[PDB]
Parts: sequence; C-alpha cells; structure tokens
Amino acid sequence: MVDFAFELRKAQDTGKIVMGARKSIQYAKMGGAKLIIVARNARPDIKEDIEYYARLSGIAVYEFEGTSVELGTLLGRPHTVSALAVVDPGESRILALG
Repeated sequence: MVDFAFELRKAQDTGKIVMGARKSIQYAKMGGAKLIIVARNARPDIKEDIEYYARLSGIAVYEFEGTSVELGTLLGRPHTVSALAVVDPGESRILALG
C-alpha cells in the first residue's frame, strides 16, 4: 500500500513539488501539476478553488487526513502548509494516490 508520508517526502526530494495555496492554485490553473494535495483544514474557498481548477484540467486532488500543521511537518517545514502540488513525482509512487 502507498505510504503517504514516505512517498510525499520522496517526491519532494527526488522530484519537484510546489507548496502553498497560491502556487498550488497557479499550477492547477496552468495544467502543470500532476496531483494536488490539500490538508483537511485548508480554508473552504481554497479547497473549492483547487478542486475547480483541477477538475478543469483532469488533475487528481487528494485530501490529506491531517491538519496543515501535520502536513507542514511532513514536508520538513516549521509552518503550516494547506496545499501543495506535485509537479514531478521523482522516483516516488505519490501519484498512485490519484
């Protein structure tokens, strides 16, 4: 089974990810992400924008079952992260979550 925490870190380290609602929304809008991940407690209008732009392009959206605090911590950051976009999965299996 896909280990979310392991594969997400592996994507971050071997691939290319962009972090935050602004950049996630932008990459969804441009059709440049392969997966968008949103924290459970991402602001409603942010989730709804991400879901919309992703739906326009056929990009998978995955809802992480933890808070923006936990998601930030998983990504090595001492701050919240509400959303991220996987641009290049690297050597990871992260896109299987779609």
